Amino acid sequence: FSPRQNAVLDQALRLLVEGGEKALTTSGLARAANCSKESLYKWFGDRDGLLAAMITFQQSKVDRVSAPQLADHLEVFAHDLLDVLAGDVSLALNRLAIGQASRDGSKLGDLLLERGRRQIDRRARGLIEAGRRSGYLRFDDAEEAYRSFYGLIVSDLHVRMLLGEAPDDFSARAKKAVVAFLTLYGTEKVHSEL
Amino acid sequence: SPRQNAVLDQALRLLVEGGEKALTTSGLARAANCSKESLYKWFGDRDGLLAAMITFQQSKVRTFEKAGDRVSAPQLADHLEVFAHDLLDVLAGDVSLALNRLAIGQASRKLGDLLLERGRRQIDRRARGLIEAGRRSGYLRFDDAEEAYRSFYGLIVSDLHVRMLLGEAPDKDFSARAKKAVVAFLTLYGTEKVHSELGG
Repeated sequence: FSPRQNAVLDQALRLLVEGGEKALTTSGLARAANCSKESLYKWFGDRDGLLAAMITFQQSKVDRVSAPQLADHLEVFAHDLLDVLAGDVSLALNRLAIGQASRDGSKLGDLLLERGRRQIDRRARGLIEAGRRSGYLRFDDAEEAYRSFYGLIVSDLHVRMLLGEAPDDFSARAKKAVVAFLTLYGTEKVHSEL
Repeated sequence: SPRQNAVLDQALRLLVEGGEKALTTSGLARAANCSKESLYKWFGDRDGLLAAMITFQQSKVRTFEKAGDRVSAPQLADHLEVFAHDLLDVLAGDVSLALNRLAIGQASRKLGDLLLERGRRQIDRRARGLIEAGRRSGYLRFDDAEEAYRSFYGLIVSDLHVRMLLGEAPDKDFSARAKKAVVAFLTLYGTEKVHSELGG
């Protein structure tokens, strides 16, 4: 997107964080962003295209290592992840998609399951593969290793925050999760080097 | 009460089927054959109705078995797998998902605290009971018991509860997931005794 297209998506996000779903309309967006209803329609298409673009916009903001670098990158990842999940945009997008879901989900729900954490997940994959390549980590399947790491870092905190609980010291948490993750997937080489 | 329960069953039903949107004072008047002003003297207001739905459901949940003072290593391992699978199954329940969805949509400016404070108490007491039994028996070591449960929970569930809440149907492999989460949990907190005993 352009810097101006970017400005508009930022308005759309802000509308949703501030005034919920009621506020997120084409007209409210046209008014908030001082953009013709008409340009919104050609830039993003329908309501679904806008929601999609909003999610990719919010994505925009997201070889070999030593053992200390690995541990440290992994800790930075976990801290950044928690910061994202605790953030008001992420909480608002997920609350909207979840709040409106039935047994059958919702369209916004589809979009977040598809693209809502793409750049985070890619960063995790990259880091975990480098760790494996450098002989520091051993696992049969990178998806499974990442599933474990995510669970260790987050546990039930995302749901709890979605329900209105004020977050947990993310730095301490990121530390603890990386120690557990290296116990499960860490190689003799990573432990003897650290 | 007899009538109040039948009504709340309709409200739970509407919620699973159409989400928060479908749970309207008139929708529920239609579904359960009651008055809209009858709904008022039963449950106070809209916000009180939502709470009675949450506490009505919380009433019908599976009561878990008091974890025995002491266990063998195979008993411990077995109990922990059954627990993990029970957890997944409770999270994947249609009513539980629908109530969580409802409470999540409200949370962005009291319903959340009800699930937060009371929603998982029986599950949580089960897990701590088990983890305590494992510790007592010399099979688990940890600095902090709640942190051990924290790790176990994240290992069993990872992001699956959030995905399901968003509308993703679960994979039908809870059994395999529970086994995997128990292997990981025992690596983290298992003592030499638990491993050499499970190793016959």
